[PDB]
Amino acid sequence: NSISGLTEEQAKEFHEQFKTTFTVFMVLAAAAHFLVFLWRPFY
Amino acid sequence: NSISGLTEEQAKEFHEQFKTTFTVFMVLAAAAHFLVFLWRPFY
Amino acid sequence: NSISGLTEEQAKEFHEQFKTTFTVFMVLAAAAHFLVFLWRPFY
Amino acid sequence: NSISGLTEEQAKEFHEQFKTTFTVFMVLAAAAHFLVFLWRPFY
Amino acid sequence: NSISGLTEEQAKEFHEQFKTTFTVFMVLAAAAHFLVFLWRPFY
Amino acid sequence: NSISGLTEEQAKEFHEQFKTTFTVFMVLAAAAHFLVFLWRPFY
Amino acid sequence: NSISGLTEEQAKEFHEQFKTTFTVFMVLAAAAHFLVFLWRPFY
Amino acid sequence: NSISGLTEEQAKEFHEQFKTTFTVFMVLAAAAHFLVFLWRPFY
Amino acid sequence: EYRPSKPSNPRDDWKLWLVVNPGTWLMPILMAVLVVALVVHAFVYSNDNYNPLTFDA
Amino acid sequence: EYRPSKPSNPRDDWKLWLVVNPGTWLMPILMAVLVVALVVHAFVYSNDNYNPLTFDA
Amino acid sequence: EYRPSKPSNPRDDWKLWLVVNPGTWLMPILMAVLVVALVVHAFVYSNDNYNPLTFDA
Amino acid sequence: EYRPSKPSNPRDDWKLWLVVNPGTWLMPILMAVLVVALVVHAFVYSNDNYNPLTFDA
Amino acid sequence: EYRPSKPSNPRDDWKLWLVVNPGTWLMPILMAVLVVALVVHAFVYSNDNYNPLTFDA
Amino acid sequence: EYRPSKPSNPRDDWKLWLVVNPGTWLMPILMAVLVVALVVHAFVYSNDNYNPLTFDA
Amino acid sequence: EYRPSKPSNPRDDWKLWLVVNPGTWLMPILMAVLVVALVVHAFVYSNDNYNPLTFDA
Amino acid sequence: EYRPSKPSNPRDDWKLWLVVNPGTWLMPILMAVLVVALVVHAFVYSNDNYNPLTFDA
Ligand code: BCL
Ligand code: BCL
Ligand code: BCL
Ligand code: BCL
Ligand code: BCL
Ligand code: BCL
Ligand code: BCL
Ligand code: BCL
Ligand code: BCL
Ligand SMILES: CC(C)=CCC/C(C)=C/CC/C(C)=C/CC/C(C)=C/C=C/C=C(\C)CC/C=C(\C)CC/C=C(\C)CCC=C(C)C
Repeated sequence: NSISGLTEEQAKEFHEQFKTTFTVFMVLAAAAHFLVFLWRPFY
Repeated sequence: NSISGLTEEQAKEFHEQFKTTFTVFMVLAAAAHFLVFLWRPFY
Repeated sequence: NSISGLTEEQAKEFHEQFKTTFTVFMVLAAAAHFLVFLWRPFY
Repeated sequence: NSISGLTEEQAKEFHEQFKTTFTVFMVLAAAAHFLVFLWRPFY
Repeated sequence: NSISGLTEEQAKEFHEQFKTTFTVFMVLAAAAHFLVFLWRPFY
Repeated sequence: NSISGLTEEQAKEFHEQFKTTFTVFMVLAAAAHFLVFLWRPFY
Repeated sequence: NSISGLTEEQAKEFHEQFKTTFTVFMVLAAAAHFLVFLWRPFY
Repeated sequence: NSISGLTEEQAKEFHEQFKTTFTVFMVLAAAAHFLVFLWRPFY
Repeated sequence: EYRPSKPSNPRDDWKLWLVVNPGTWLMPILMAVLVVALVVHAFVYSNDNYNPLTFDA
Repeated sequence: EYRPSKPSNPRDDWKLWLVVNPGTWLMPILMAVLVVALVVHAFVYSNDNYNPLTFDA
Repeated sequence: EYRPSKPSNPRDDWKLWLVVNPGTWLMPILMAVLVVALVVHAFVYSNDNYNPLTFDA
Repeated sequence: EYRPSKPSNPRDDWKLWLVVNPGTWLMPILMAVLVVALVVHAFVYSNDNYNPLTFDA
Repeated sequence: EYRPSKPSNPRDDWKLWLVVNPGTWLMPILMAVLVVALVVHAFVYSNDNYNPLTFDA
Repeated sequence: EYRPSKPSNPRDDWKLWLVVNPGTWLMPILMAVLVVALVVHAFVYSNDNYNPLTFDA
Repeated sequence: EYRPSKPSNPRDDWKLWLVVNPGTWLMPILMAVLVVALVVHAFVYSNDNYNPLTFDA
Repeated sequence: EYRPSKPSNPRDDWKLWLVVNPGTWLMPILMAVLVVALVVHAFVYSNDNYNPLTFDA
């Protein structure tokens, strides 16, 4: 009887994929920031 | 028979996490504001 | 059989809180307007 | 069996309150307008 | 079994009020255009 | 069992009115264009 | 049992009309583009 | 019991078409970037 | 098969409400008219010779 | 067949709520009025002679 | 398996209402057309030579 | 026929929630108030004399 | 487990309507295309050399 | 008849979720906060002195 | 208690459609991609050196 | 009465999905992140120095 309607297993499985995808997005964003600083430094 | 449909326990638990996350967001924002004043003071 | 579906007690309770919150927001706004007039007078 | 689902009495009471609030809004707006014309005349 | 759900009487009654209100709105708009041409002619 | 829920006769009657209204709108638009070209030619 | 709820026949018939319509729109856009190139060449 | 309501087969087969179309879109975008660099180089 | 008759307007204009539920769309209609008036005012007001703001400080 | 009577306004203005559910549309109405007020302020405030922002340097 | 017949337009144009419920989309349609007309007016009006605002002051 | 009684405000202000469901509209109310504050800040901040951005390179 | 077959386009293009209900999305599609046209016109119109507004008062 | 008691905040703040369903409004709340931060950034970033973009070609 | 296994991508990418119904969201996805192309074009088109509008009157 | 325990993050982060249906909000989440990236690009791209568009004449 969760608010979203998801079971515990569904919420955990979705969160596991979401975290994995978020981590890759963050790593790529950090690499992009490093590359853009190399190309045109800021601050 | 709440308007939202949440039980008292659900509302309380959600509020507790909402508060905790809000508090961390606020401390981070205060740190951000302190750092930006150090970098470029305002007023 | 209210339009919104709220009982009288619910409407009154919600209004009490809404008024309380609104009042604090208003006092805060009045204080902010006083402070900004002190910092930078207008008119 | 009204289109909006309201009864006659509900519609009448809502309209009565809407008229009253609209009239006060009107009177305040006319007062703001004179007042802004005193401060900075237009036309 | 109309698409909107309205009976013929409902549609006709609504249209009658709609037309009346639209006519007054248009008369007022024509008035306003005349007044604005007197104040500041265009073309 | 149409996707929109309309019967054939409803779709046909609606189309007939839509085509009529569209045709008037188009004539009026063409008039309006000829007229703006007379007032200020383009191209 | 389809996700959209459409039968195979409905989806095929809709797609056939959509393709025909898209094709005429594309032909008209291609004519508009050669035409605008004749009027004002680009690149 | 799936959150979206899709069956495993429907999801797989939507994904297979989505990947196919995404790949063609990406190849076309890469061709477009190559052509635009030839026309006007960047960086 | 079915051939619909030629509608007579404005005598048949009330039929629009048989298609368009006013309970749902009357307020969106009013708001759209309001948006038009606001856009038209924006374009005319923007022209200094057609707004009442005449005060010079 | 049916011939609606001519409505008398503002006496029949309350009938609008029979058509438009206030529970759904009253807030949208208020928001639209606010959006008008904001747009009007934006056009008047943009004129430097009609805003209170007078602090020098 | 099923092979749909080639549609004839504008003869089969009324079939669009069998797909698209006019009760739900006629008003969006008309609002879209209005948006187009506002946008067109906005680009043409912005040319001072194509608007009626001629008061000089 | 039915004649509604003249409402007394602010005593009857709570009746607004009988019409407007707070579960649906409280959040959009707050978002509206936030939009107003953003718009007011935009107009005041745009004036350089009324924002704290005082650093100069 | 289940391995979907590689689709053949455009022969399987009609399957999109099995996923996407045209009754819901056909008008949004058309409006999106219209918005694209309006944005493209706005960028090309804005070039004085590519619009028909040639009157000089 | 009913006379609601004076609420005590922040002790009763949790009651907001009894009115506002978090499943529906949590994400809109988060988006609104994000919109605010974007607007604030927009007004501060626009000032070059409070801008990290320091490279000059 | 439950401890979900580490997903393997892109092998498990098809599970997204188990979460997000394509029938509701495929068109929103496409429209977002279109918006992105429109904004990107806006920013590159705004540079006169990167648009094909080369006619001089 | 009921006193909720202090949550432990990020161990309890998965509980967000028990509140927020990802079927409904995952795509709005991703669109919001896309909007943020667009806004950030718009502010950084607007600076010629941080812009890859280096073709001149
Ligand atoms: C996001 C939601 C779902 C999911 C749903 C889908 C769906 C649906 C699809 C994919 C697709 C893909 N998925 Mg998956 N995906 C998920 C999570 C993941 C994870 C992860 C660990 O989180 C991984 C590794 C992947 C992996 C992948 C890739 C194999 C693939 C996309 C390739 C691509 O676009 O590259 C990126 C390539 C580019 C961005 C190029 C852009 C072009 C260049 C940059 C233009 C610029 C040119 C200019 C000169 C550059 C300047 C030079 C300097 C560099 C600046 N997915 C989650 C579970 N995924 C697709 C697939 O299989 O496709 C066949 C697909 O359709
Ligand atoms: C918010 C709603 C939910 C929830 C749902 C989720 C979900 C869903 C996810 C997380 C994720 C995370 N959660 Mg959780 N989470 C909640 C509340 C919390 C609380 C808390 C006490 O409230 C905590 C401590 C955490 C903790 C965390 C982290 C472990 C993690 C995110 C790391 C990250 O992004 O760092 C932030 C790192 C950055 C912002 C880097 C930004 C890039 C840099 C700054 C680029 C600039 C470069 C430039 C040079 C900088 C200039 C230099 C100067 C500094 C200016 N969550 C609530 C309960 N949480 C994610 C996770 O587990 O990932 C593995 C994830 O997917
Ligand atoms: C609004 C809807 C609900 C409700 C739901 C919630 C929820 C949900 C939460 C709260 C939270 C809080 N609630 Mg409650 N709350 C309500 C109504 C109330 C009322 C009331 C009488 O109406 C009160 C007193 C409170 C009280 C409080 C606080 C204890 C707390 C927020 C602290 C905070 O952010 O401060 C404001 C502090 C700041 C804004 C700091 C600003 C930092 C500075 C200003 C940045 C600028 C820097 C620069 C140098 C400044 C320039 C210098 C000059 C000053 C210009 N609530 C109603 C009933 N409330 C939160 C909480 O408990 O957190 C633990 C929380 O998560
Ligand atoms: C609108 C929908 C509902 C309703 C629902 C609510 C709800 C919900 C609430 C109220 C609240 C109030 N209601 Mg009620 N209310 C309605 C209709 C009415 C009617 C009426 C006859 O129509 C009346 C008389 C009232 C009366 C009131 C007030 C007692 C109160 C708001 C005070 C306030 O904000 O003042 C306005 C005061 C200001 C705006 C101060 C402005 C400060 C200055 C102007 C800032 C600028 C400073 C600068 C120096 C100024 C320049 C100088 C020159 C002046 C230019 N309501 C209808 C029925 N009402 C609230 C309440 O009870 O709070 C306790 C509340 O929460
Ligand atoms: C529209 C949808 C419904 C309906 C629902 C409602 C509701 C709901 C309400 C009304 C209200 C009213 N209705 Mg009714 N009403 C309808 C159709 C009608 C029709 C009609 C024949 O169509 C009529 C005659 C009326 C009549 C009226 C009025 C008695 C009243 C509004 C007064 C007002 O605002 O004046 C307009 C006055 C102004 C606009 C003042 C303008 C401010 C000035 C101009 C500021 C500028 C200052 C500056 C110096 C000016 C420059 C000088 C030069 C002139 C340029 N209604 C339909 C059926 N009606 C309201 C009411 O009864 O209130 C008591 C109300 O709340
Ligand atoms: C559209 C959806 C429905 C429908 C629903 C409704 C509804 C609902 C209403 C009408 C109304 C009307 N309907 Mg019907 N109607 C439909 C289709 C039709 C068709 C048709 C063959 O398609 C016809 C002939 C009509 C006919 C009419 C009119 C009798 C009437 C509107 C008059 C009007 O506004 O004129 C246009 C007049 C103007 C635009 C004035 C212009 C103002 C001037 C130009 C301002 C500028 C001034 C400046 C000096 C000008 C510059 C000078 C130079 C000229 C440039 N309808 C369809 C079936 N119809 C209304 C009605 O009956 O009212 C009594 C009404 O309320
Ligand atoms: C800006 C530089 C040029 C110019 C160059 C071009 C070019 C190049 C093109 C256009 C196109 C269009 N131009 Mg331009 N155009 C200019 C100035 C204008 C002005 C003006 C104010 O001056 C206007 C109003 C227009 C208007 C328009 C539309 C007629 C059309 C885009 C339609 C659309 O939105 O499709 C998108 C919207 C939709 C698809 C939604 C549905 C619309 C309808 C229902 C589509 C019907 C399709 C169906 C098959 C039609 C069958 C009936 C036919 C009679 C066969 N142009 C100047 C002179 N214009 C395009 C075109 O002709 O496309 C065909 C095009 O490619
Ligand atoms: C996208 C969602 C669905 C789907 C649904 C539909 C629907 C619905 C339709 C199609 C249509 C088509 N689909 Mg399919 N389709 C999908 C996936 C695919 C895949 C794939 C492997 O993924 C393929 C190969 C195709 C293939 C095709 C084509 C046969 C056809 C579109 C022709 C077209 O517009 O060309 C592109 C043509 C152009 C871009 C014209 C360009 C005009 C020029 C560029 C204007 C500028 C001129 C200027 C001078 C140029 C400057 C010079 C330099 C070049 C810059 N589809 C998925 C499964 N598809 C349509 C169809 O069948 O029509 C008959 C149709 O109606
Ligand atoms: C721009 C040129 C002038 C100026 C000239 C005018 C004029 C002239 C008017 C205003 C009006 C108002 N202006 Mg101004 N004003 C200026 C500068 C400002 C500044 C600023 C940043 O400096 C601000 C924040 C404001 C703000 C305001 C609002 C208080 C008000 C519009 C209300 C509204 O949105 O109604 C629309 C929104 C709604 C209807 C939504 C509902 C909001 C609440 C519920 C309304 C309650 C109604 C009910 C009757 C209240 C009963 C309780 C009362 C206590 C009695 N002004 C300068 C100095 N201003 C208007 C006004 O006073 O209206 C009354 C008006 O006519
Ligand atoms: C420079 C520039 C930017 C120019 C833009 C040019 C353009 C594009 C202009 C567009 C012009 C247009 C295109 C304008 C549209 C105007 C319009 C179209 C107005 C409509 C007005 C309608 C009304 C004002 C009617 C309201 C009727 C009501 C409210 C009826 C309520 C009914 C009842 C109460 C009946 C109760 C019934 C029961 C059964 C109980």
